[PDB]
Formats: sequence, C-alpha cells, structure tokens
Amino acid sequence: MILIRGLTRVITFDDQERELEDADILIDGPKIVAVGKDLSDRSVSRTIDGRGMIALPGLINSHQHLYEGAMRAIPQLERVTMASWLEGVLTRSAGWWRDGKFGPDVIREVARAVLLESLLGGITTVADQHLFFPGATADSYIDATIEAATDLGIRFHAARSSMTLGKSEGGFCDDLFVEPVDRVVQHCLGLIDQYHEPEPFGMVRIALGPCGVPYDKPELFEAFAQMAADYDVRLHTHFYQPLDAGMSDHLYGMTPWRFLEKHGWASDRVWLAHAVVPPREEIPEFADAGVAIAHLIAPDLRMGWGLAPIREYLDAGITVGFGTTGSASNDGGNLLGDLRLAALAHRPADPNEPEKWLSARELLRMATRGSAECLGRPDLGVLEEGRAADIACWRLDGVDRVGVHDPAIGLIMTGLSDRASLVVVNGQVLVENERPVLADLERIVANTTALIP
Amino acid sequence: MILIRGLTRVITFDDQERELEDADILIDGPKIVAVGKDLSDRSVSRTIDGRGMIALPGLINSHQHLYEGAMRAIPQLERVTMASWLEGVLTRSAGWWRDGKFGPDVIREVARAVLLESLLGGITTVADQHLFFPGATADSYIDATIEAATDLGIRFHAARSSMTLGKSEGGFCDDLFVEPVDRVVQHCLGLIDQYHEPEPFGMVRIALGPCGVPYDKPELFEAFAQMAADYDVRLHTHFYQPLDAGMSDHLYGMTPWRFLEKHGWASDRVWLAHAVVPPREEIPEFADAGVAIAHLIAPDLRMGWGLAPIREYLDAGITVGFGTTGSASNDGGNLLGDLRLAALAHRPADPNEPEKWLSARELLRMATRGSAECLGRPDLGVLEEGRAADIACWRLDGVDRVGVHDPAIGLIMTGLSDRASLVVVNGQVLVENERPVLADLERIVANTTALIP
Ligand SMILES: CCNc1nc(NC(C)C)nc(OC)n1
Ligand SMILES: [Zn+2]
Ligand SMILES: [Zn+2]
Repeated sequence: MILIRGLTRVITFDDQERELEDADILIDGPKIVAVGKDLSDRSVSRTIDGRGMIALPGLINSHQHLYEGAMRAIPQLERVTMASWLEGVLTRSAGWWRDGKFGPDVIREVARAVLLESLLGGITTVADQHLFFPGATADSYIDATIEAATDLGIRFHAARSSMTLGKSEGGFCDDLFVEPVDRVVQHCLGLIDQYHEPEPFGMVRIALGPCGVPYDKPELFEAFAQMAADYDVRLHTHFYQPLDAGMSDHLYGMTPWRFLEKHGWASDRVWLAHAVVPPREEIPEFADAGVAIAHLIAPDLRMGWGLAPIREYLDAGITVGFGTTGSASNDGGNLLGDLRLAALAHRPADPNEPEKWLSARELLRMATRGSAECLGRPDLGVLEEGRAADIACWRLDGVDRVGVHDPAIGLIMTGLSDRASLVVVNGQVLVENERPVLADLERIVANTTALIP
Repeated sequence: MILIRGLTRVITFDDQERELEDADILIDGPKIVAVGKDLSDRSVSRTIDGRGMIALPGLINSHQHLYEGAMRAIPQLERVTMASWLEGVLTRSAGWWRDGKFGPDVIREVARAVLLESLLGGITTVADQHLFFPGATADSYIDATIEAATDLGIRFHAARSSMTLGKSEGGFCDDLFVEPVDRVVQHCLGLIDQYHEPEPFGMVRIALGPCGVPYDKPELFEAFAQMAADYDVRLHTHFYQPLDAGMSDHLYGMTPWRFLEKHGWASDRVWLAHAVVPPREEIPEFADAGVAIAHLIAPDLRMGWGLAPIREYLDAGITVGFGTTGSASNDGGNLLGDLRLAALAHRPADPNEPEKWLSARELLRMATRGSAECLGRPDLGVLEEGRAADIACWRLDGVDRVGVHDPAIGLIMTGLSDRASLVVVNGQVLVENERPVLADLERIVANTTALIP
C-alpha cells in the first residue's frame, strides 16, 4: 500500500463535494482505499509527503488528436479560419505520409511525447480521436498510440475516427482520406477484440468516433450505433462547430442533432466535442437523451468560434467534461492551463451576471469527474474509496502562489507553471518532483524531435 | 563581459524586426555590446550556453498593483462586477490596515514576492501604481516597493498614485485616502529627488499616476502635466474602463479623453491603462496626441469588460504595451501567460477576418518594445547594440514543446510552464536554470507568507 500523507488540500469531487485539509490518501494496487485525516499506515510500504500540495483526481482529457503534436506553431496556420486550417492539416499529413515521414512509427513517438506532456500536466487519462488512415488498408496508427500509452502507463481511450464522406458527395474532404464504411467498421471490430479492457480500472478502451456529420456517411453512424450496443462501448464525434448546420441543412435538410437522432446517436452512450453553436431549443433534447459534452475552450477561441453555452448545459443537467483538442489547434496539451482560458473568456458574455460565469471549482470538476462521465468511467474522476488511484497533485508553496487564499481557485487563477508535482495512475507513481519517474524524459524528447517532419 | 553563445533563436524587435538563429549576445556592464553569429569571446569573463533557448528583450510589465499580491484567489471576489470588486478590495485593505496587518513592512514583502515571481516569468522591468494610501499622510509604501525592487535587482518604475477627489465633494473616493493636491505634488517632488535615475540604464524611475478621471481633481492632472515637463518624467492613469464615460460626463460634462485633453494629458508623455471602451471617433486623436496604451487582457476579461480595440490602435499607429494589472484582478503576475489569453480571446470578435487577429509576434512586441515605449525607455525592449542588457530566455527543448515549428509562436501557443530559463537585468544574471541566482526563494516565500493577512 501507498500512503500520501498530510496533503494541504484534497479536492474529492465526491457526491458531497467534500474537500479536506491536512489529510491523507491511502492506495492499494489500482484503487483508492481511503481518503481522510490521520490514515493508518498499518499495511503501508511507502509513505509520500503531501505537505504543501493540493490533490485532485487525475485530470481527464476527453478530446485529443495526438498526431497533431507534430504540427505545432506552424506560421501559415497561426491565423486561419476553419476551412484553411483543415485543408492545411490534411494536406501536410498526406504530404508527409507520401514521403515516408508520417507512418505509425512516427505517430507512436509523437503520441509518446504528447502523452508524457499530459502526465506532466497532471492528466491521467486521455481519449484520442485518430482519423488519419491513408492508403488501401487501415495501418497500425491506433496500435501505435496504444503502445505509447501503455509504455508510459497513462490511462487511454482510443476513439477510432474516419472521413467516410467524400467531397464528391457533399463532404468537405479529399478522397485520399476517405475509407469505405466497411473498412472502418471491420477495423473497429478488430480493435475492440484486441485491445478493449471493459473491466473496472481497465487501462485501454476503444470507442467509435466518426469525425462528424459533415465528414462521415449516415451508414457509419448507424453501424457504430449497433456496434456500441453489441460490444458495450461508447460513441464520440464533433458537434456543432460553426458551419456544421449549413452543411447538414444542405446535405440532409436537417440539423446536426436531428441527424444524430435519426441514426442512433441520441443516447447515453455518446459524448460530443465542442458543442459551440446548438440551436437553443435543442438543449433540453440533449439532456433528455443523456448525451455528454466536452468543452474545448482553446480551439473554440483559436478558430474564432466563440463561447459554447456551458452554463446552459449545466443548468440543464447535461454532463460536461473538458479537453484540449489536438496540438494543431491549441497548440499545447495543457488541460489545466486551458481551464484559466475558460474561467476568464466566458465572463464578457454576461457582463452584469457574474453568477453565470463558470467557477474554478466547476471547471476543475469538468476536467475530472465531468470528463470521466463523458468517457463512461464511473471508476475515475473522484477521490474516494473504491475509485481508481488516479491522482494529480500540485505544490502550493511556490513564490508565484504566495497570497493565495483559496487553493482550488489559486490553481486556476495564479502561477507561472501548470506542472504537476506528483502524479499517480492506476496506483503507479509516474511523476514526482515535476519529473517522470519511469520514463526517460531526455531520450523521449530527443527521439521524437528527430522524427518531426 | 558576458557572452551568451549559440542561442537557438534571438528575437530583437529592432527596427527591421530582425531575428537570428544560432547566434550570440555580448554584454558589457549594463549594456548590450553586440548581437550576431560567432561573437568573439575576447574580454569575456563568462560564457553562457544558449543552445536550445529562445532569447527576447526582457518583458516589461507596464501596469502593476503590487500590493494586491496579498489578495489572491479570495472566494468572495472570484466572480464579481467592478463595483462589488472595488468594494471588496477597499474594505479588506482598509480593514487589514486599521488592524496593523497592512503596513509598509507587509507591502515590502508582498512586493518582494510578486517581483521575484516577475523575474522568474522573464519580466525585467515593472511599473507599479501603488493605490493604497490610508490616512491623510501616505506612509512609506512607495519606499517599501522600491526597497524590494532594488534588493532583487529588477528594473522599476513607481507611478505615485492618488485619489484626490473625495466623495465628500462629489467624488467617489473615501476621505481616508484623499490628499490635498499640493501634498501629493510635494511627495512626488521628494520621490523624484530621492529615487529618480534619469540617466540611460537608470534602475529606478518615478512616474506620476493619478488613479483616474473619476477619482482625481483636474488640478492634479494639471500639476502633474507641469511636473512632467519640468522633470521629464511620465504620466500614467487608467483610461476608458466601462462606466468611466458616465462618471466623466456626470462631473465635467465631457468624455474622459476630452477631460485629459483639457488638463494637459493629451501628449506624448502619457501612457494609459486598459483603454477598453473608447468612442471610436476619438481613436485618431489618441494617435495625434501620441499617447501610449497598455493592454491588460486578464483584468479586462476577469471583470467581464471584454476586448480593447487593439487592432484599431495598431492600425492608427498608437504605441501599445502590455501589463497584468494587480493580482486581485488577474490573479497572477504572469505576463507571458497573459499573452496567450490575448492571442486567443481576441479572435471571436472577428470570426471571418483572421488578418485582424493579434499575432504572436505583435503580442511579444507589446510585452517588450511596446511596454518600453509606454514607459518612455528607448534604452529597453530591444536586443541591439547600445540598449540595456535586459534579456529573457526560455528553453525550447522540453517535451511540451516538441513539434513546434516557429519558436516565437510556440512561446505563446504551447507549454506547461512560462518559467524563464535565463534572465539578465542591467547586465546582471538574476535567473539561471529556472532558479534565482541571488535571491533566497525559500526564505522569501516563508517571510512573505507569514505576513499575508
Ligand atoms: C473536421 C472536424 N473538426 C476538427 N478536427 C480537428 N482535427 C483532426 C483533423 C485530426 N481539430 C479541430 O479543431 C477545432 N476540429
Ligand atoms: Zn477534434
Ligand atoms: Zn490598475
């Protein structure tokens, strides 16, 4: 057993929203056994000094595109709207791949770096949505991301993605990226069989993740609806990015939500990325259907899209999680940092009603329990007996946090660095003193850097 | 002499916006001797390895309220409008002060912490506007802040502030903080005499900083305009916060700008904080007058105020700098971090015109050369021969910056941490390997923390 002793603040996000001061967390294998003051060290083989730290459930990034780690801070993509951006990303990746510079082996190392960054940022679970499958067969890109994740020990969901609707029939994408629906479906069956760990504390899970309504055939959505029910896995896609509604109207004469409903995706198996601009009238429908939403403040701002109606979602009882999206539209994997963006950027939308603004605790909740609920993980996102020992802690005693009165608010509103001090995943200590304990930081940086096209 | 050799990237912000790759910076005493490739280590007594770093001019925070470091992350002040905010801050400060908990000795140590954080964030010059002068006689609060700055070796401007218009006569300021105009003028003359270093590379400078049009008598603005001419010092105040226009109309029947023009402040001696909501038709007048503007994205968002027309200011040729404001409305002193906030938050105002969005380079210029210009420092903000050796460097080779293609954009758009690697002020190395060279960080944290009310 591992005991973390004397934590300055513990934020549980349990059913009573308990917080604790000068308290401990006891860990046994993959699970938390207790959270409380003065815990017994009866069967403890390692005690860790938590004094001066705040502990949270591990952050859960409910929407990544790991392969975009290779596409950060490209000058031509700095100030572009969505259409120019998407063309630029697809063209570059197709180009690099054609030149033998962007195969699964490269993606493995890009994923390794972004996932290691994730750990160092206090993120203990990542859900990646990979759609890049050039060629006549589905290559081992997902396997590569899973290999990277398992090597590091980070908890991992892979939402296999695609672009199955070609520009020829209304899609905004070139037929290079277009796979036949059956190829995608066949591949997903194999991935579930090979990799999916459905048991509590499972470390790898597969989800089914079409790129979206403007990008994938209705047939794929329906196939995935059937597959998700048959294999009890979850469903993920992009949702109400601006312009989606125009494309859905043109192709189908219905809204993106009506499309999802029609093809089996109005269900509690589903989590939806962005949800920036839904018709206000559909929000109660999202609630009744039990879909979950991941707030992605950084890309929404970066693309000029604006502010998703998160307060409205919370008012409606809709599950809200948080994510970063890929590093071509962020351009980092810093989830904690993005929370500050949301905390501040939402405010000018309601200048005279501060009670509507998202709070630090609401945001931290989204990034832990909310994201856990998005991923369908009742075993994560909460520091309590019986849940997974996924824990992230930050030091409170730096010169840049002097004068902080509330440590949880302080974690979002102050600081020069979002680097976690101590990070535990599945009961395994992976970060200590802001450094990886098992991963070779310098070698990983060197190896991945050598592979960036 | 000191040679920084082999910097991966150097951003000069010189008159041709030169950048250099794999280049050196040579320093002699307080000044830069040369910037370029393979510089001679002739009289060099020390060579610093710059490989893997990006170098910029030191960041210059053109608007601080250091004493607010003690008022961070207060739950009751997390989500409040300006009115409630001002109420909460003035009550706490006056209340702590009355109880002997907020004297110059406390402010000295709060300033010491925030200024040390500033150095660690790559900030080499700070302009503080101390707003708390309880009792008719302003204590040695300004002396306290200067003492802290000089102990640390950070370059420092102290804008002596005031609240000369009391509510006892149609003003908005409590009588506890209201000083007779001549008393303020006299304190200012005493400060210039004791502290002001007008020579190039001067490390302490005095500025004259009324709280604002709603808060100070016309006679003070005029007296200051006179002092500014007499002593070649600069003038600083708050400008076009929401509600100012109404307060100005109510008291004087004219706009805040019209009022400044009337009382001698429409000149190239002036820099103005926020400038969030000016009438568009006055912008050309700002340009003609030659006033400079400090953009403060964090408090503007935190208060729910929204987006200052920065693109318009740049279009008009108006000098634009950057600052954080005080830590009661931020709540950090992390200037680099705030640049990312600006980079993203401005975009949704112009969804379809990305050319209007502020670029990384425009924002970094604001935080260096722009801020130097605000402060009237032609000796700062540029990495070139003859300017001050104020330099801030960040490492580029961390796992969180793998895949970055343009290091300057990457400084804004990526990272778990804004901590600077190497910081030089006045030719003195003050931060190296992300650690203070001379300052005792642990002792400073302990001492200041003990004094937080
Ligand atoms: C195409 C629908 N949306 C979308 N897709 C991505 N990424 C992939 C191309 C990997 N990133 C964003 O960021 C906003 N939006
Ligand atoms: Zn996405
Ligand atoms: Zn201010």
